[PDB]
Amino acid sequence: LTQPASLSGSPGQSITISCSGSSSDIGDYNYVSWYQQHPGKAPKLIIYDVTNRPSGVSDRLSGSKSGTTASLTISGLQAEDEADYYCSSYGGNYNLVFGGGTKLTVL
Amino acid sequence: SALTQPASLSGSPGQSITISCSGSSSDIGDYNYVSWYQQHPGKAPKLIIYDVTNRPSGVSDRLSGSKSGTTASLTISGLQAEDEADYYCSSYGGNYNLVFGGGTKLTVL
Amino acid sequence: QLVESGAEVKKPGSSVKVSCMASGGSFGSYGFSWVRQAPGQGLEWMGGIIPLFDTPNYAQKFQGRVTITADASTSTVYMELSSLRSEDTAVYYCARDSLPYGDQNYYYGMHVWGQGTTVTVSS
Amino acid sequence: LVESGAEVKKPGSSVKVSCMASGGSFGSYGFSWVRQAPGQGLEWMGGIIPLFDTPNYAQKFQGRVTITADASTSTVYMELSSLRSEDTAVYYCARDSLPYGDQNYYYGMHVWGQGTTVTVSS
Amino acid sequence: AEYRNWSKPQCNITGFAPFSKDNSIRLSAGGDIWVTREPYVSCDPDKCYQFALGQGTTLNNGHSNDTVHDRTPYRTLLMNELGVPFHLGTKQVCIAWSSSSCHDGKAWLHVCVTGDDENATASFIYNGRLVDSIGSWSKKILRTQESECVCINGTCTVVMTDGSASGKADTKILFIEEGKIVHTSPLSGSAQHVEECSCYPRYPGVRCVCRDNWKGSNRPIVDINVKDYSIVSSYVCSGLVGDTPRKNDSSSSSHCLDPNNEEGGHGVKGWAFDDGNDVWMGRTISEKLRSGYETFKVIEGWSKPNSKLQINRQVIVDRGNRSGYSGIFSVEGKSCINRCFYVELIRGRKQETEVLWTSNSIVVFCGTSGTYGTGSWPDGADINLMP
Amino acid sequence: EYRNWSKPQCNITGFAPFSKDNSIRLSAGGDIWVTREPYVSCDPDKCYQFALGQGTTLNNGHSNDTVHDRTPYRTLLMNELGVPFHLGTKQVCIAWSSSSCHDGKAWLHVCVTGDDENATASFIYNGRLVDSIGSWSKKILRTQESECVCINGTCTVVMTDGSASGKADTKILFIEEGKIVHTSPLSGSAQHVEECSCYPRYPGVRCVCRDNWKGSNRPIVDINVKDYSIVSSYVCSGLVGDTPRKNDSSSSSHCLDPNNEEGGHGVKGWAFDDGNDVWMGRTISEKLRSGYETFKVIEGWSKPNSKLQINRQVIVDRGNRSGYSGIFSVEGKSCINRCFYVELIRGRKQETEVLWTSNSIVVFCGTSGTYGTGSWPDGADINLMP
Amino acid sequence: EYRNWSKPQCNITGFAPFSKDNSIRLSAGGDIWVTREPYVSCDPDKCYQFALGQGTTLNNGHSNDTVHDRTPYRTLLMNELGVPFHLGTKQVCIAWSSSSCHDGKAWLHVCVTGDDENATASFIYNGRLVDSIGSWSKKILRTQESECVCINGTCTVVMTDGSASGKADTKILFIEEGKIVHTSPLSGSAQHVEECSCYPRYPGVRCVCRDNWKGSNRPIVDINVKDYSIVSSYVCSGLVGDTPRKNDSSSSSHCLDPNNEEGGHGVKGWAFDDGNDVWMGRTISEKLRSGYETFKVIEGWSKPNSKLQINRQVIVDRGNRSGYSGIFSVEGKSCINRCFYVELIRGRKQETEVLWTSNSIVVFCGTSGTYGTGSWPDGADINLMP
Amino acid sequence: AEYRNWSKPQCNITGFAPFSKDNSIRLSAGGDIWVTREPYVSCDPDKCYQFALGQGTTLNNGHSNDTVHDRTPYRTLLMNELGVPFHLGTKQVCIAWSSSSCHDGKAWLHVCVTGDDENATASFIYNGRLVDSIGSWSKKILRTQESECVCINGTCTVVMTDGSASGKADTKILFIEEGKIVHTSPLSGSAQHVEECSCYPRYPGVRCVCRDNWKGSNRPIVDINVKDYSIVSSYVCSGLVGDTPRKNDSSSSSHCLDPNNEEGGHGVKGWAFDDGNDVWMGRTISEKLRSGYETFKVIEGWSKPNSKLQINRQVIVDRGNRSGYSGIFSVEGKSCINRCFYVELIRGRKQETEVLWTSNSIVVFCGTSGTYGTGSWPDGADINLMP
Repeated sequence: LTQPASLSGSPGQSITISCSGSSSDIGDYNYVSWYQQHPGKAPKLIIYDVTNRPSGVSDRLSGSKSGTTASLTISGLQAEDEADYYCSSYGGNYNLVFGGGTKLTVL
Repeated sequence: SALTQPASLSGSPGQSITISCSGSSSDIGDYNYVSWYQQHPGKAPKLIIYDVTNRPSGVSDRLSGSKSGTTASLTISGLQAEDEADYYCSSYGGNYNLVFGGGTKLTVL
Repeated sequence: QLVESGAEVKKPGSSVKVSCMASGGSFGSYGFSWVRQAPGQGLEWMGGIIPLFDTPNYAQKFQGRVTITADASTSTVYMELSSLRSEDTAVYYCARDSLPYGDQNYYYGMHVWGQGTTVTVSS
Repeated sequence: LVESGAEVKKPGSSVKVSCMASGGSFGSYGFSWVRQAPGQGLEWMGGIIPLFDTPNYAQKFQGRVTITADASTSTVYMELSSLRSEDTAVYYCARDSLPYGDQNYYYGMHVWGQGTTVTVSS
Repeated sequence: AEYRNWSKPQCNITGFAPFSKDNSIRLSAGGDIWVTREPYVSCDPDKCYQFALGQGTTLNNGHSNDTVHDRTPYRTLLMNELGVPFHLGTKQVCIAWSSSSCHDGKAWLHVCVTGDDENATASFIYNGRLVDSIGSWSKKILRTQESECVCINGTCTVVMTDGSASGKADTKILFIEEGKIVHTSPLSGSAQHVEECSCYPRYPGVRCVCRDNWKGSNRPIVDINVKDYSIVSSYVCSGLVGDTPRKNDSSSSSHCLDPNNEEGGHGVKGWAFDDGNDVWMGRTISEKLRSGYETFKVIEGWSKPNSKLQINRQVIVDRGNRSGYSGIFSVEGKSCINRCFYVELIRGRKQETEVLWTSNSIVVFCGTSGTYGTGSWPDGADINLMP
Repeated sequence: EYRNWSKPQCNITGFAPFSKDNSIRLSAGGDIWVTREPYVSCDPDKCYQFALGQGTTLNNGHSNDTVHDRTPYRTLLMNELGVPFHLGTKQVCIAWSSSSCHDGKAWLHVCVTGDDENATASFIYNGRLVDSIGSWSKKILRTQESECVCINGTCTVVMTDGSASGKADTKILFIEEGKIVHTSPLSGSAQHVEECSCYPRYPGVRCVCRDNWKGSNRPIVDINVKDYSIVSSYVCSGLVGDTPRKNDSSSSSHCLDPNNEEGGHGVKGWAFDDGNDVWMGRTISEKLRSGYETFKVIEGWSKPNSKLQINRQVIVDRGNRSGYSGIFSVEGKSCINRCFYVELIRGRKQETEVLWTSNSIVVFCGTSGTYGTGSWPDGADINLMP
Repeated sequence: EYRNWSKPQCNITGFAPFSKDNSIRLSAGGDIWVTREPYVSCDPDKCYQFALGQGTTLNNGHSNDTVHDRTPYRTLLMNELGVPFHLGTKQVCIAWSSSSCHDGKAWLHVCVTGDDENATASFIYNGRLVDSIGSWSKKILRTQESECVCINGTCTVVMTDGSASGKADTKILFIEEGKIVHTSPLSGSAQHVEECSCYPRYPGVRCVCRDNWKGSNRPIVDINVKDYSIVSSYVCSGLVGDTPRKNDSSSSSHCLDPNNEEGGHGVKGWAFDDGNDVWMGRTISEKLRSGYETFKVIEGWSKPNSKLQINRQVIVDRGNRSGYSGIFSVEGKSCINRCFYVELIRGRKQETEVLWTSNSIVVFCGTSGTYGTGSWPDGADINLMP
Repeated sequence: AEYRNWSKPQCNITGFAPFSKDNSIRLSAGGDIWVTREPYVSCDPDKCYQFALGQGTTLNNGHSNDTVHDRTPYRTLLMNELGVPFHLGTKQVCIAWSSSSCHDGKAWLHVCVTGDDENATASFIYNGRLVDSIGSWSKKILRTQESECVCINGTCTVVMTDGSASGKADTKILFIEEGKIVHTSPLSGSAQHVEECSCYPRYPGVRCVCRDNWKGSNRPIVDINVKDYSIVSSYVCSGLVGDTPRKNDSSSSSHCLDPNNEEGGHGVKGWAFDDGNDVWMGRTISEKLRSGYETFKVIEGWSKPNSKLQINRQVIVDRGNRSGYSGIFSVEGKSCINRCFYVELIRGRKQETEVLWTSNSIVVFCGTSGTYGTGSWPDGADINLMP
């Protein structure tokens, strides 16, 4: 999967991170997960099953899919949202494929 | 034609205007299938009332329909500038035949 | 959405064909109607057809002049008006019911309207 | 949730990482292993369901990684032989929040471990 | 154990007496009742069963919105004992927006039409298993009686129509033994539009009174010979016509050879049968709407063309109350065949706009040789108290 | 196959609890029919409960103004005894008055419906309509509102047509397999007969009815089904059984005439003979239908005005409402046993906290053994009901 | 034809899941009866579940204060096994204590109602009331709240009248076709016999009961139906089965006398004999009715104070509520199989977030084959219910 | 009153006709309907019955949350007449997260697996009583056909599996007479993963078409000889594979012997049967999701390896609607056995997040020797109108 190398945004606005892939990747299956990793800490799941969201995760995070590109939308960009963001998908035969990681930076 | 209507009507912005449409027994009367259409100059007719009282979605609630004996009435409450148009009444005369009425020209002042 | 043919000029005594196609979904059980409006005059109901049954109905004043045909696969209705006279100059609309044919829906309800075609018959 | 300590290894050796899940019985759940090189992204080594004892591996990790499990203790072990120089990374153990089922066959990654760093050196 | 022959005389009918009522709409405001239309009663040799064309939803439900449609993929045929309302424990015997059920004395035969209008499938199900199927032969809309079929000596006759409701339509009579079509016969005679027949056994054959939707305000009669597989057709000679869109009693006419061309463009299912030269006939009170229902007997209405002598009138449903489809069914007695009729009571939209659904109740009457009285049995549900 | 009831009558020392239907309690959290005037009739296998249920449930909006008893939407409801009247019940016929019986082969239902001026009584046998009769006096054509009695395939029904405050035409219909074969006018000393409870006393039928004109004592109609002969009298008890009655000190009966003692109305009741004694169930209250007791009067079927009472059982306590009561016979292995049903009316005209009017049943059966004491009311809190 | 139960007992290596009724889970979004004390009795064709309903549904206003167990509105509910107790069930009799039997021809129901001081036990056979008895000690007349056995048309029901913390008169009643043909006082060394679980052991009946006065080691009553003889003892196995008991180390049971070992209250349980070994069921907890396990004690029917345990199955987990338990026999092709039902009580006096007290059942059957492990609690979220 | 032999030939099948539908999800928005998954249809000699694995809760309930789990102690087997929805009066015959059932002509046999995933118990209920029980032999999730088994002459063939769903698993065939396991037979042949078989009688033996969850998109075939107790195995030779994860029609392949290793991965329960040399099969229209369902006959698909010639295509469920499991069953006719199939329609979570529950409806079709038409029979429940 392909992800932007880095993104930047202002406090209080909304940002969107894209994750593109082939048909065997995001586009045929609705199993797209988004993970958030602060520096020096383990990855934390913030989105699973494209749109669904675990309990204890802020409602500001909203996952979405359209065609062969998944999108994570962060509305109300706060300073605790500065972390690496990873997208993962089901490859098709008991295999998971990851992205590259987006270095979100608030200003 | 088979259904009679006022030739023209006038009204002030804010009041309510009732347009009548009278006919015989085979016309408006039995077979309560009465439709009202609205036509602005240069455009196709638009259905605003079907089945005497029912109103399609997307039509303003200010337009209402009613029936009494052998006549039908279209009540426009709260006239505005966009209600200046030609209004037509149609009915089902039986044996797969629809009968129109000569339209009325509603003009607001 | 009902697409219609283009405006055509004609000579008296000729024959004109107007076509209206519903894009929508599949409308064969629905009832289509043809309405004539003379310039400045009112609306008159020429007739109607259910494309699935292919049995048209006509007004008493139009029986013998208007032929209404249909294609149910394309849901396209056709109106042929022959022996064009002076007072056939008008705008022709095609309307269609919002509900399919049924026991409680047998009259030709006219809910969705086409844009209309003008036919000019003079020379 | 708990992993083994950081291990210092020489190139050509073999390392064994462990991950024990506590809080109930997780034999029917799916445990996966994720690699993160310092400064790089996340790579999915492979997964296992401890009940079935049939691991799945990625295309690039087949022939190098061996994943074993004990379903009674709900513990998953990862053995990485032929410790090449670029095998230095942080290794994470993750577990699905849902058990195996018809609608849950993909290896979900919901509950994450704390990590374990292995360093191929000299 | 043995087949039904109906080889008994038709006993004396001086009128009709109340038999059954299903207060479905009244019970449905505080209960779980199906949304149904087009019911009919068919009786096995032990008891009687009510059938309905459901809409795949209950009335206190969100899926009751826009139930006025007649041909829907979720429609199923609901079977119950006569008197038991259509609750959540009913049986859906087949998928159909048009159905016809009968009992030959051994098992049940269900004819069920479903699918697309341009290409529909009629499934013939016998003894709980699918035995046959046909498709449309004219590709317009495939319809059946929407009432009970008649089985004599194991051969069941179903009238199936395909074509325009405002024009010529191909109408066929299918002869089926144990779920398998053994014969088909094109309609022959003077009838020009046959739809929704009500059929009763008149030994050795079957007599059906049907609905004309093209040019006839009077009812066509189809006589079916089940041994020669032959069909003849005519109309009812009673001047008092029995179709809902009709002229008044003074201007109505029926010479029983051609449609009267008065206001025949629609109709109801209707029913009629013959007692000697006289005709017992049930129609609606209103001449333009489906409100009210009376039954009466016209003297020499099956033999003399344009007969308007009326005796023995009963008001089944008053003018101020809605009605609907009405059909016939025959019950074997100790020594005679007794005629009975069911009447639909339509409550819902296109007349009553205070609700969004469209359902029915059923009232069932049976003939009697004894004395009866007068009464009134409408649906009787307050539409302002309904969901 | 036919029932003859040729066996003797069982030794009866009292009555024991048999069945209860908590219809009013269940209808606050379920879909239960609104019913009134029920009865119990037993086929050779089991027993069935019947109710004149109006076309509505209790949690419905159509439960308003239920107090009317002659409504075109009223239908007769069948169920197994013990099964509440839920949405899966069978409406066997249209009736605001009905009478059901089993001859050992099939069921006979007499169902009256229509207008008060002109009413139709249909006779449904084996699931089909066989005969119909109309009103002969053009008043309200009524019926037993209990079970009929069939002996050797001949079923006896009692139908009254006329005034409830004056002379009325009461007839006895003898029906074989749904067809009326004989009609017999009431003959004897009884002057008002209504809502009879009938039991087979071989070779004939004995009915104890309700007098609504001048009698607080109950009429007795003896019916001979061989020659179709009718005789009538009154109960010789003295402890009269009608709900509107005088106290035990002032009540009287003399086997011939109505006593003219507060007999302007009545309730449906029952009484049967055990030789010279009479087993009888009445309401505890002397003016309202609250409470229900049963007892045995010594020399009550033979000696006029015998106020000797033994074996009193309190079926429903006096602080709880009651209603109609009726008898039905069950064939044992040696003898015929008698059983009685009691209506428990809950609803309007006495309880204005609700708007409907419905009932429950409590069914007791006779026993040759011992028993105890208790009370079995409807027991539904009217403040928790819709 | 009558049932003789004259086949050898099946080989039992354990028990396997057979049925579950998710009544409490279903009652949150449905109309389900509020029930307690169920049992399963099998006719030759199928099996039926019986309950003592409180005359109300769970989503109802009458579910308040349901913890009472002796109410005039309690009725015996029959259903096919697996069918929940919905509004279409049959109330066969009025009872706050009941016992059902099938003799091969029809059903027999012993149903007790009335007041505590004066109670009536009605014996109903083939759908009709055949007999009735009263209290002989004028205390709460109780019965086995389970099935009992009919051999060759003779049915043995154990009834108890008296104190639940002292000496009580226990009588075994022999009934033929609904008629009490004999009665027999309890004889033996058992000092307090309450509701029992009875199974055929040809030619007689063996019952394992509960002791509510001074014992926790499940007294045994052996009944000889031919000469109407009663003998009594206790279970020799040291691993006692009553819910109020001490730990396995300090528990004791000699099969002559009650152990005087936290006698107190009790629960309905079951144990049966396989040779010299005993297959028994008890609750996991020792003071509360939480959890349920079944096990086989070697030499537990012959050797006094035997604490050798094999083949333990956890039917209901320790953290889940349990209740009454009982036995019933199913006739196979060549051997009689033992099956047991377990009550799962959910409601008040332990869970105070609701107001009602209702239950479910889990039914297991013996098998000669291999099984596995599991746990089948009620599993209803008490925060998600009325 | 005797055993079933299935000693009659097979019907001439030109396609399939609509037989039954259960509008469970539509009825559950305003009714008391069980939440179910994995149904099937088994027919006794008189009628047909529908079976489901209920979750011990109704849809309009608080316990419908997190229903997506497949193995809970509250799952039961629900038995009803075909057409009757799963309401509060349904019978729960056993505790099972996986179940199978046939009728041997005398009584019903139900195989029911419950317990733990580590240690599971399979109970065998015959004639309303428990007769035998088996435990897990590989200490994995012990599963079963989740459809009917074939009941030939008192001998019952149930295919159970125990092992990994992504590796080698021990699959056994149990032969049971009157509830008692009389024989056990390990799977033998070229099939490498067998799960959730759809079995039909092919006299004198049994033919099962199952799913492959490990390196296979073509369906395995298991042929069972009930006299010798012998098992052989192969793969469907039809080229157009029938597992819901699969490659497109151009790149699909299916040779007779080995799994094709073409998007093996997951699978769906399906069916296929033989027509001498042709194969009648049904598969989901979508190639990655269980959306839509079509049935077709492939010429020389049971004999010629990788034959992609398709005739007689029907669209049971359109592509824009959610399908699910599917399975075959057999109905004994007057002269020859007919083949019918049920299709699961899954509505609920993991695809539709507007609700919390997961339930199903069922649509049943039967084979016909006559004409049929086109149509569409989805569940048709508005997910925005549901609790």
